[PDB]
Amino acid sequence: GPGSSSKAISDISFQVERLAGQLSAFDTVIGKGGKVEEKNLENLMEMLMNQLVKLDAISGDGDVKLKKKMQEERLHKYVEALDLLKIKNS
Repeated sequence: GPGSSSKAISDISFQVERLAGQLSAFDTVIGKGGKVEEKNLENLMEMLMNQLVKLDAISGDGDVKLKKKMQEERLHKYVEALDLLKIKNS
């Protein structure tokens, strides 16, 4: 139900910002001339996408979908940034 939905989205948001933290680290490393293992850029890609499917699987109406929305929208932004890091790195 509702509470169960607000909950699922909240857990994901929490994991998503932890994922953004790892992306930010890769971004700075690669941005400063350093190198990052390709498999790590790939492992991060699957984690972001994994959160995205988990999100979509969640159903809800009202604030519950407004939240999930900005969340998968944020995830889209991260996946696309990571696509550019992969190009810039390898």
